Amino acid sequence: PEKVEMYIKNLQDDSPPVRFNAAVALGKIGDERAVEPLIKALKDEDWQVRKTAAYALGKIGDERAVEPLIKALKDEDRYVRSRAALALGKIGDERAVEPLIKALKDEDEYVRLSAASALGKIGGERVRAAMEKLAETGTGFARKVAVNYLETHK
Amino acid sequence: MREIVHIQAGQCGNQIGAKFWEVISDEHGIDPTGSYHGDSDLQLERINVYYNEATGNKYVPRAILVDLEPGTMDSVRSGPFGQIFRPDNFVFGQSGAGNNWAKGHYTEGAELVDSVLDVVRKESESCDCLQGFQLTHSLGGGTGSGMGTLLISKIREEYPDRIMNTFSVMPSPKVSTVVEPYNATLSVHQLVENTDETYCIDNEALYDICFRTLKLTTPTYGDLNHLVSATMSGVTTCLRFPGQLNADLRKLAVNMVPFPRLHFFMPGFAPLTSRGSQQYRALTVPELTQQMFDSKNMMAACDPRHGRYLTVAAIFRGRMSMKEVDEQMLNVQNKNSSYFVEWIPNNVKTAVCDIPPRGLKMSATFIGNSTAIQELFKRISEQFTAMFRRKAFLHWYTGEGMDEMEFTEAESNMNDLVSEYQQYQDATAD
Amino acid sequence: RECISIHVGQAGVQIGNACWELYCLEHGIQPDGQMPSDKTIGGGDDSFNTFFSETGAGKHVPRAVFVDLEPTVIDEVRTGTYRQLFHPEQLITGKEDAANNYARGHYTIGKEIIDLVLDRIRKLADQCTGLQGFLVFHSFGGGTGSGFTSLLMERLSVDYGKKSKLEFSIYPAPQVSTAVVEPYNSILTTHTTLEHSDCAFMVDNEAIYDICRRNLDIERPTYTNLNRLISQIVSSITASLRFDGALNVDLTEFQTNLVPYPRIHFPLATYAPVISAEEQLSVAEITNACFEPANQMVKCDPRHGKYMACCLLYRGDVVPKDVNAAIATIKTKRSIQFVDWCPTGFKVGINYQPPTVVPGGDLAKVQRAVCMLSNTTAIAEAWARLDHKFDLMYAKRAFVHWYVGEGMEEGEFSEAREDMAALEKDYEEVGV
Ligand SMILES: Nc1nc2c(ncn2[C@@H]2O[C@H](COP(=O)(O)OP(=O)(O)OP(=O)(O)O)[C@@H](O)[C@H]2O)c(=O)[nH]1
Ligand SMILES: Nc1nc2c(ncn2[C@@H]2O[C@H](COP(=O)(O)OP(=O)(O)O)[C@@H](O)[C@H]2O)c(=O)[nH]1
Ligand SMILES: [Mg+2]
Repeated sequence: PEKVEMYIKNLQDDSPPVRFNAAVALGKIGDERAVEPLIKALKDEDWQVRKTAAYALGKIGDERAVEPLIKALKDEDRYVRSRAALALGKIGDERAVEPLIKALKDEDEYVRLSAASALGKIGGERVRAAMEKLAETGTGFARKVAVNYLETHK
Repeated sequence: MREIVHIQAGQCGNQIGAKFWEVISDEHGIDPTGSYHGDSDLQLERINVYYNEATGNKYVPRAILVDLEPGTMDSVRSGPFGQIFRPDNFVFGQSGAGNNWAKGHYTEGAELVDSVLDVVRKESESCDCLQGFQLTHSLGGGTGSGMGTLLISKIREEYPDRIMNTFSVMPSPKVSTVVEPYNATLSVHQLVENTDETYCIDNEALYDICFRTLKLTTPTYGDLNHLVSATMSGVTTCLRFPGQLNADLRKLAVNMVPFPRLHFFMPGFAPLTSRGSQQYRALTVPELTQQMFDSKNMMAACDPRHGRYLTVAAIFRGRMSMKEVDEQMLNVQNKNSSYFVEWIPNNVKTAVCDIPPRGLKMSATFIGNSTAIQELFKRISEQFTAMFRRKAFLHWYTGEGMDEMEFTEAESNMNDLVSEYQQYQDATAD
Repeated sequence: RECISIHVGQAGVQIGNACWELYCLEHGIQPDGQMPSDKTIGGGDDSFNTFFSETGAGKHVPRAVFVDLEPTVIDEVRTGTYRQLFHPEQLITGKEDAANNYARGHYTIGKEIIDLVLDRIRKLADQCTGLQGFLVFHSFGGGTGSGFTSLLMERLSVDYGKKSKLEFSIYPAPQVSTAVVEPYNSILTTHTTLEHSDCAFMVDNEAIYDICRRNLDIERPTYTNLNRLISQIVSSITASLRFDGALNVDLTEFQTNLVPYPRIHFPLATYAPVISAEEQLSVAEITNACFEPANQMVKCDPRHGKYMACCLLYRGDVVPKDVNAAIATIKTKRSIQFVDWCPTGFKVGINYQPPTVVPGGDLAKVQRAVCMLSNTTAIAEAWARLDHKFDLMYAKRAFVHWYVGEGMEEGEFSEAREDMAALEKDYEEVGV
C-alpha cells in the first residue's frame, strides 16, 4: 500500500533498469492501482520493460488490461508478444480468442506456443466454435492446435 | 525467335523483377487486371515477347516467381501489378536460404528446383518460338544467388539453343551478411560459364548515384530499384518495340559478345532522377549522348576511361532528329577514339525508338561491354580473398554439402576473367 | 529449447554444484527444487527451463549429469545441501579412479563406465522437446577430467551429431597442482576433443588464484575460494542461455558470434567487478576493466594478439545510453586490433536482473556487472606455456610408460603434440 505509490513513479523514471525493476515489483505485489501505469509501460521504449509489464498485467488480472494486451500481440519484440499472449490466457477473456488465433501464424515458435497455451486456458464455447472451424478450414500448426484442443476435450 | 520466359528469384530478384513488370505493363498499356487500355498500335506489336494472350484479349506475363521464403509470395501478389501473374506460376518454399549460397544451390534450393522446372516447362509449351530466358536475382543473398544459378545450370542442360540472359545485382558493403563476397564469387563462377548476356547492376554504383548525383542522403531499396526499373526498361526497349537493331536476344548477343566469357555489360541511363522528382528541364540529343559514357551515369561501379569498350549498344527514346543522334554518336567516338577498341570496326550501334519512357519526354539507355568491368570483379575478389585466406566461415558452406575446391574454382575463374579483360585492354591492332 | 550439463571428474563435479547453487539462487529455486510464490523470481517470463525440467509436483530438477571414476567427490553432492535437488540416477561413480593418467580415463577404466553414462544422458535427452546441446565441465590435468571427457565427447558426436558441445575447462596451475603429468593430460585431451567441441572456455587455475589473492585478498586460496569465483564467471557466460535475453540466446548464437574459424574456438572471458565483501563502479569503469589483463579467466596479453569476436554481457543496473557511451570511448581510445576480414563490432547484451552473490561467499553484491567474451590470438600464449612443459618431459620420455601400460600407444603423444603445433601456427597465421 505505502510502497505501491513508489514503484508507480519508478515506472515513469528516466533509468531503464529502474523502470524494469518497478514493473517486476508491481507484478510481485499486484495492486489494482498499478493497472493503468502498467498499461502505459506496455508502450515503453525498452522491450525488457514492455514484456515484464505484460507479465504483471496477466498476473493481476484486471479487465482494463485486455485491450492493450490484444494490441501487444502485434509488438515488434518476440518476448513481448509471448508474454502478452500468456497474460491474455491468464485473464481468460473471450475478446482475446480471435487475436490469439491470428498469433498462431507468428514467425516465432515461442509466440505460436504461447498463443496455443492461452487459447487452451480460456476454453469457453467461442474458443471451441473457432477451433471447430479451424480444424476443418485451417493449415499447418494452427490446424494442429485446433485438432489437439478438440481431442483434449471430449 | 518470339517469346521470352522471365524468372525472378529471391528478395532482390522479385522486387526488381516486379518493378520491371509494373513499368513495361504501363509502357505496353496494360492495367493490373491484364486488360489492354492504351492508344498506340506499336504498344501491342511485339507484345508476344513478354506476354501470353488468354481469355478474351487479356495479356498474362510469361513470368515465374521463385523464393524459398514464402513471405515474398504475398509481397508481390498484394502489390500494384500482383494480379496479372499466373497463380500456378508462383513457386515458393516455406524454408528459407538464410543468405547461404550452399542452402540455395545444394540443400533447400535443390529440393524446390524441380517444381520450378515443371513451371518453366509449362510456359515453354505455350511458346510458338522461344527466344530465351531472362533471370532477375541478387548475387549477395542465398536464394537468388544459389538457387538462381542452379536454375541457370538446370535450364541450360534442357534448353541449350535458347539464350540465357540475366539481371544480376552486385552486393555492396555500402548497402549490406559478412559472407556476401562468397555468394557473389560462387555465382559469378556460374554466370561466366552458363549465361550468354549478363547485366552487372552494382549496388555500390546504385547507392553512389542516389547519394552523390540525386542528393538522396540515405536511400531505400525503393530508390535503388527506381534506377534498376528504368535501366531494365531501356535495355529491353529493342526487344519490346518493332525495329531492326538488336530486335532479338541472339542478334544482340552476336553484336555485343566477341568472346564467350566476356559477356558482362555495364548498364547506363540518362537522364537520372529521384522517385517522384517533379521534372524540370528536358534533355537534348547532345546532353543525352554526353551522359552516355559519363561514369556518373553507370549502373556498375567502374570508370569507362579505366578501360576500352569492346562493343556498345545505345538506345535513344522520344521525338528527336535522327541526324542530330547520328552526328552526336560519331563525335562521341572521334573525341574518345582511344576508349574504343581499334581491332573491332563499327563497334558502336545506335537505335532510336519513337516511344519515350514514363514521365520522360526523352531518354537514352546505354549497354557497354567495357574491359573496365574488371574493376567490379577485382572488388569482389579482394573482399573474398581476405575471408577465404583464413578459411573464415567456410564451414557454413562446406557443412551444407559443398566442397572447398568449389571456392578455389570460383576464385580461379573470377581471377582469370579479370586477366582476360586486361589482355584485350592491352591488345593492339599493330 | 534445452541444454544438458555434464560434470566430469573432481574439478567439473565441484564446479557443477557451485554453478547449480548460483543458478537456483538466480531463478529463485530452493535446494529441494521447490519454487514457491514467496521465493519465485517475480518478473514473469523465465527461460530457465532450458536447464531445469519440471516434475508433476512443481519440483525443478537440473538437466545435469555428474560423472567420476571414484565416489569421494559425488558422495559430497549426495550428502550436501543440494542432495534433494538432483535425482540419484544423475550422479554416476566408479570405484578405481584414473590416477592422474589420461590413458586410464580414456581407455582402461573409462571404457567400463562410458556406456552407462550415455544411457543416463539418454534419459535426460528423452525429456527434451528440442535439445540444443551440451555444456561439459572438466579439468585438463586429472585422468578422468582429460581422458573420460575426450572419450565422452567422441561418443556424443556419434550419438548426437547436429548437437552443440561447449566446454568449461580447468586449465592447470603449479599452485593447485595435484600432478606432474598434467601438461601431458592437457595436450592429449585438447588433441582428441578439438574435432568434437564447438567452443571451449578455459579457466586458468593460476589466474583465479591470482584474482583471489589480489581482488579477494585470500592469503592462500583453497578450492572453495576459486570455485565460488569460477561459478560467478560461468553463470555470467551461461546467463544468455537461462534468461529471456537477446544476445547469445541459444548454443548456435554463441558459436556463430564468437567462432569464425572452426579450430580457433577458445574464447577468453573477463569479468568485472570482482570485489571482496569488505564504493560503486559505473558502466564506463566495468567495461574498461574488461580490457585489463589482470581481470582475465586465462593468463594472456591481448595487446599482443588480434580479435575475431568481442561480446559484452552486462547484468543489473546497466542503462543503454551509458553502455553506448562506454563502448564509444573504447572504440576511439583503445588499441583493440581486429583481424581484417571481420568487422570491429562489439556485440552488446543487457539484462536488468540484479547480480546474485553467494551468501557466505567471498564476493560482494554490486549494482552492475559485465562479462566480456573475446575471441583473441593471445590465447595461443596459454597453449605455448603448456606445450613447452610437455616438450621438457616428453624429450626424455618421462612418465610415458604409465600411459603405454594403460591401453595407449606412445605415437598418440607425438600425434597429440603435432595437433598442438598446428593449433599454435593457426593462431599465429590468423593474426598477421
Ligand atoms: N578450480 C578447481 N580446480 C580443481 C578442483 N579440483 C581439482 N582441481 C584441479 O584439477 C586438476 C586435477 O584434476 P581433477 O579434476 O582433480 O581429476 P579427476 O578428473 O577427478 O581425475 P582423477 O584424479 O584421475 O580421478 C588440478 O589442476 C587441480 O588443481 C576444483 O574444485 N576447482
Ligand atoms: N538494389 C537492390 N538490392 C537488393 C534488394 N534486395 C536485396 N538486395 C541486395 O541483395 C543482397 C541480398 O540478397 P537477397 O535477395 O535479399 O537474398 P535471397 O532472397 O536469399 O537471394 C544484398 O547485396 C542486398 O543489398 C532490392 O530490392 N534492390
Ligand atoms: Mg578424483
